[PDB]
Amino acid sequence: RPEWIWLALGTALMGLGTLYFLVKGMGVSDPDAKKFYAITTLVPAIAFTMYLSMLLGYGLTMVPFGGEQNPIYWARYADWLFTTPLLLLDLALLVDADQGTILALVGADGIMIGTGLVGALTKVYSYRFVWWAISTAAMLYILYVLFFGFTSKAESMRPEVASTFKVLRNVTVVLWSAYPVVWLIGSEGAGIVPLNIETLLFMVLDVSAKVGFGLILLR
Amino acid sequence: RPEWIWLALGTALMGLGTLYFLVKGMGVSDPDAKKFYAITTLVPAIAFTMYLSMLLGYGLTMVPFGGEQNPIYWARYADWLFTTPLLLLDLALLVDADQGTILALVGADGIMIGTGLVGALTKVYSYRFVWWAISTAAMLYILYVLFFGFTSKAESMRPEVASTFKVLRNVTVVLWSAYPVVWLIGSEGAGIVPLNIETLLFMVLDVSAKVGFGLILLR
Amino acid sequence: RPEWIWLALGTALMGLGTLYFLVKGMGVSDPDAKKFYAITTLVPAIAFTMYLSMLLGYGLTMVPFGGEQNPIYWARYADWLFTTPLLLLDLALLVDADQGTILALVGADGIMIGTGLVGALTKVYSYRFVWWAISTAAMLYILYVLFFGFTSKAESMRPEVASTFKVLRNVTVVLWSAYPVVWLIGSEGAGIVPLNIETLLFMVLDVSAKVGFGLILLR
Ligand SMILES: *C/C=C(C)/C=C/C=C(C)/C=C/C1=C(C)CCCC1(C)C
Ligand SMILES: *C/C=C(C)/C=C/C=C(C)/C=C/C1=C(C)CCCC1(C)C
Ligand SMILES: *C/C=C(C)/C=C/C=C(C)/C=C/C1=C(C)CCCC1(C)C
Repeated sequence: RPEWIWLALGTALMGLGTLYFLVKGMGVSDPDAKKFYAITTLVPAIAFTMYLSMLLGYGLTMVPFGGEQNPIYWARYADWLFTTPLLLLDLALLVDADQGTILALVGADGIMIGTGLVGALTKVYSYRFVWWAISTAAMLYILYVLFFGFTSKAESMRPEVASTFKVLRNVTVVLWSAYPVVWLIGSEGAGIVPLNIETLLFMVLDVSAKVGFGLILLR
Repeated sequence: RPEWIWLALGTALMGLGTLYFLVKGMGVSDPDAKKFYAITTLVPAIAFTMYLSMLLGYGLTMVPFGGEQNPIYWARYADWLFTTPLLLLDLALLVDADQGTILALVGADGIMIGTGLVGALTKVYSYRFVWWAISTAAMLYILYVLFFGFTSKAESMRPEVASTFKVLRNVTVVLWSAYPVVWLIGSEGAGIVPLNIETLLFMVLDVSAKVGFGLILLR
Repeated sequence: RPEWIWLALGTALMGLGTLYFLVKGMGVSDPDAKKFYAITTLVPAIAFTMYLSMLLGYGLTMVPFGGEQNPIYWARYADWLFTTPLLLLDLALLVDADQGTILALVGADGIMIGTGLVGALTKVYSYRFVWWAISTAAMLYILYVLFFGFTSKAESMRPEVASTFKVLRNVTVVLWSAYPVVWLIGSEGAGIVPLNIETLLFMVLDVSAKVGFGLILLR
């Protein structure tokens, strides 16, 4: 009930970029710029639908025993699994990396949100902190590859595509370090900050994580 | 009950192309012709399994309140999400387009059938006309890109791959304009033409949409 | 109950390769070797999570009528659909095949485990031997393409990438011929060898199928 404003405002903050970024897109100047744009207009568009999902009844599938109390949203992972892989596909093409590190990067995140989604889904004889750990170890892996493999290739004769990528790394690193700590303290972990606050918190991270990320890759 | 003949005949009309098109395929003459064939044999093959799904009990997940009355098929979107993206992958390679417009084209349809599937699934505090609209806006987008972006590239020194693509555009445009209007009048919208007729209608569009489409890309 | 040891040991036998193979990976010597490694570390990693899924309560969705007796695991197909396509992506890049035969190969397996998963899921007016057949016909197809299309390209001026691929074909062919016969005799077919034995059987095939497969592609 008290998450509605964060739900609808979340859709409103995404129902802006999909509108703004769609106008600049489709402008055939460079074939490479086309793929870069495409994605950073599809990303806030998939989450927009998803937030409108949480707004209009959707998102439910329980955590440790549902029906009795604990309310949860599955619609969230339904988009993080369909947002994180493409957002890295925009930062892997910038770094002009080989299909090798890109592949692991999809299978890495796939498992990261797969394992998290499962973690949230009921608690069938398993501890939900088990999966939270597997998904965290899955995330650190990316941070390793991000500030190690990408950096050892970040330059490309162009100071921009190398320093305007550093600002991306700052955005992303602080951004993603966030999600995990937001889990085991209320939403789907402990039970300190219930559902209400968790819903705003998660959305702040999201609007900044996509439109803000895209609001970098436009400059 | 009265959809069985349209179900089984639908499987019969697909259980023909998968058989015909499989014989001509695997003929290594051109590496490019190989990828073109592959898909237009996998498409009527995925729907064939799906139709046999609707025939043999599958397809259920409710619309506005199930269990009481309104019978629906989820197996349908389970294939449209797995047919439309590849069928455009055959018309995007013909146009020899960049990975840019191809990508948006997958994420565009993904959301088109994702949003439609959801629209059909129950009606949890949300209007099923909301998603029908989001999926329609998702479809017009493709029609824009199809008869704008593809045309402004349709030629390629080969009159065939440019005019035998125009006949594809006619097939596709009239074809897809169909689905949407078929929704809000009975099947999962209003309630004029119930389930019976809707089942034939949908299949006519399908046999023509795939085998007929493939029966173009063979000539 | 009696499958626990096979479940946990299965996770233990995969919770070894993901550890071993991760140490050798990320070693940038060749851009081509990078993609080859990536996958054969992600494969036993996805199944590892899945086995830990079967271990910790997950895997349930019934076969012919559930809730009354027949216990099943859906977590299995949840990984075979996410293991078989990538494992062939490692043997299709070795053979340096065109995007044509690779594509059919993904859509072929997709339907193979899709059709099998469905086969296992309840038995809604349909015979579970119907899908078992569709999934078998889907598998023979690959064996045709594997020991026909790949062989008629296996050489590449390098005796290794052509003979150390033959040993892969032996591993794979005997390996995959296995799964199908393991189905209609107990697990989800007849009812001779119940759940207990089926759980070991399936795991023997798995540890050998991935780590052992990977333990080839490392040499
Ligand atoms: C737009 C949304 C994006 C980019 C979401 C990204 C999400 C993450 C970095 C999530 C990470 C998680 C964990 C490390 C463990 C617990 C589960 C998650 C999903 C919160
Ligand atoms: C073989 C099946 C194919 C190519 C199916 C294509 C489907 C569409 C063009 C569907 C469009 C829809 C809408 C615009 C809104 C309502 C939901 C759909 C799925 C009927
Ligand atoms: C690591 C797991 C792998 C590589 C699994 C491969 C699985 C198969 C070859 C499965 C085949 C099946 C059939 C032919 C019919 C019945 C259903 C299956 C899934 C057992």
